[PDB]
Amino acid sequence: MRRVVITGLGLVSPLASGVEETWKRLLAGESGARRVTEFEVDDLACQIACRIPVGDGTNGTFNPDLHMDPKEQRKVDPFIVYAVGAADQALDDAGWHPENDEDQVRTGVLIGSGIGGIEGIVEAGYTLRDKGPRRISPFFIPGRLINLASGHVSIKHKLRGPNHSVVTACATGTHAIGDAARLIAFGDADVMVAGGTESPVSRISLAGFAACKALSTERNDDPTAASRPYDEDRDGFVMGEGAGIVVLEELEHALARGAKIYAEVIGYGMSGDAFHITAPTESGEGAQRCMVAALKRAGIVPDEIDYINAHGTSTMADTIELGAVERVVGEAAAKISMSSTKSSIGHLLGAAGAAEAVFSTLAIRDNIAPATLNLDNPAAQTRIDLVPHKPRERKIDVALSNSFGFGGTNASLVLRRYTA
Amino acid sequence: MRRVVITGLGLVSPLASGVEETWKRLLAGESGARRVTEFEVDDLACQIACRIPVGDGTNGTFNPDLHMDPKEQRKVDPFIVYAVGAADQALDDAGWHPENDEDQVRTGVLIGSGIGGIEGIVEAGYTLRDKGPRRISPFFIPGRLINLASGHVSIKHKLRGPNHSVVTACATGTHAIGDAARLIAFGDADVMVAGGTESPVSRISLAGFAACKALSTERNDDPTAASRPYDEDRDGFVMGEGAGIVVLEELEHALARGAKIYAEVIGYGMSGDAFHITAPTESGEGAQRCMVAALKRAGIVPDEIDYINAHGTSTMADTIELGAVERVVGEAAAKISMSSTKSSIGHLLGAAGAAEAVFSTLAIRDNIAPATLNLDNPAAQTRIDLVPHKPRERKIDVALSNSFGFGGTNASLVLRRYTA
Repeated sequence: MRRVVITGLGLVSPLASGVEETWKRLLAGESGARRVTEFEVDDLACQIACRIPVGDGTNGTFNPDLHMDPKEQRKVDPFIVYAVGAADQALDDAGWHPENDEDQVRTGVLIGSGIGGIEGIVEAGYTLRDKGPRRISPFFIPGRLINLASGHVSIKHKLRGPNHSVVTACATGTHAIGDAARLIAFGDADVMVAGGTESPVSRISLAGFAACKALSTERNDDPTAASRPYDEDRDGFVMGEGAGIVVLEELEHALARGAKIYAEVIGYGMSGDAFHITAPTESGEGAQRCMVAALKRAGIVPDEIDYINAHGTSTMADTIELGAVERVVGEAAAKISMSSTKSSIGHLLGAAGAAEAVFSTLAIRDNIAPATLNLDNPAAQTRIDLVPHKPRERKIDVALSNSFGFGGTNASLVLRRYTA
Repeated sequence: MRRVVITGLGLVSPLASGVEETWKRLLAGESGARRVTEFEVDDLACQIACRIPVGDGTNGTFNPDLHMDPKEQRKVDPFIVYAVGAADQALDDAGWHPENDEDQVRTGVLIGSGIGGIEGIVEAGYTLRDKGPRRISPFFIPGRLINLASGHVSIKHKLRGPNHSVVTACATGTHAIGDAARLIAFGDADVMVAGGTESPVSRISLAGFAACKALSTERNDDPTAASRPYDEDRDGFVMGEGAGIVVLEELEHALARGAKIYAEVIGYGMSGDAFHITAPTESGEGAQRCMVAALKRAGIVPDEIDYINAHGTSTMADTIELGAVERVVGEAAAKISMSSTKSSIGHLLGAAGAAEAVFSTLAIRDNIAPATLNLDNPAAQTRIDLVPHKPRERKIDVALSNSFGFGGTNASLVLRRYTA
């Protein structure tokens, strides 16, 4: 089994396009939450979302034209464009652009999404009913398939290794990264472009998530205060959009070319709640077993954990997760920092785990735990440092990142500073 | 690394609900293809599909009421129902129904789908526009998420191990089984319920695949002749629906409890074409590398392959895969039988690999290669035995199953008779 390190980062987020710019804004306490203006929301229970700032590419804005010609953008749903953007950044960061046969066939891609092209499916549904089948675009199917994010990235960068994709709701980005690391550890690839992408800010998606009572509805006129993980007055998640990507690389491969190393992927755990289609198990036992499995894989004990990037969606379940984490870490609780960056950028669904893996990696690099914004009145008493309001500078060598999705699908990743 | 065996099978197919009943009809030369009658098709380029025979559960019919209450069936898209039915069958066959804590936490589920709930998403889109957002069902989101097939199966059978899902178009079923076998090998689970499910026979799906010129269009008045892999007169694939499930089990676990053992999962390979969103590479080089990787993992040479269950969708690509197989197997070509069972049940998209893994397993059990129906005039001359028209009894100890999907995503599985 080979060791796997992170050698590139990419991020298209509700704060910025770009890793350093998102991170700077995150740490400064900026929020991506705002009123949705791009489509009708006056009749929706939830009128807010965390949206990518679109522009010419300067000042941290996202210019999709820098990654895909506008004619090509019109053929796909936004989740594909976000993945290409973040993948471009990550490969640039890694200094990895496979040109010879060996480098191409040993580099793959594994990018997941939770819901994929729901928006474009609804639009094509209208074309079908209104205008008829001969008006359906030849690009309808490929531009809406979840695995075509991997597809577009592979084609653009000549990545001929394993081409794969996962779909596990809120856990997607975390499974994608764990699975890509295993592909490298087991010898199927030497480099993987891995992560998650989502474009869930659409009328049908906001309506659908409101219907199952998942979304914040009481702060439509104060959107930056809406996402408030662990707070007494939390009322549901705030949807976000974008993509997180990491370049993963076998350790010897990285050292032999002198690639800068951000951190090492050392653990990965998975479990199932087997409880309910949308509700978390009341006891948190599934989350607990997931974390335990990841730590066992990593060969570490709770005394070695510094930072936890929570699932922490700003729902009633935040406290169940907190309870499960407390049981896992025991007496180490008082020296661990745990925060939810969903307080800042909302819930990116299938991309959440990938964005949060990037943030967990930067927390190690910079020895700083991101804040939980809006934590005015914690719902529970805990010894864990929930990093309320402002980031905390502290030693961080080991980060744990949790994702617990619809259907009872749980995944955790353990990252550690690379020393030797 | 632990060894992994197949200890249960389940199948809901266009020939029958049931493994043995599907297999019997398959070997008898029956076709699932018929003119679509459940919705409007007369304005579509393709008017045919391979559909599950629905009924009371007798005579090989599918009775969803045996697997899910009618009130629950109407809360999900059909792909979830088909997965529950095939998983029910596979667990009954394996005699595995976890009741104690250990058995529950050590059994997981990994069921994939290529397109999931496209049909119900279109319907909710109509509800949204016509009736308004307050009339969107609370079940709209969970009933349409691809990972909720794993979710429902986990909930029904108390499966608390890894709960996971993959989405790789035509490759989905093969990746799902390969990845579930790795979860066992690596120690994340001792038992996995694994496979693929698809419900792509709808107006939106038929219109979408016709728009990208993927479907057969010239044989709407002779549906059973339309799917004709490798034949000179092929003109695109025939859509099918259903689910295939295998119970995978660590070898010593299977042996200790007296489990039946159908075969062993010995190899798994992946690659990416990096060529085009839907078109196959002219060279077949990605398909070649995928098979070579699978055989390397399995530790076998091509002379040891007996049967190949082809991707073989009845498209222009058929001859490219055939060329890639010839280059992989060299002088063994004259010994090997390769057939496409898509000739009989059409293309189950994300369930195709799972159904075809079940067929590859039974080809080993019964020492018989399924036919390629409709192979009147092969499009190329090859030493490979394409098993035209009628199945062929022969020694089958090793089966290779290929899946080469949209986006250039490739996966292969190698199965071998279990000796010791």
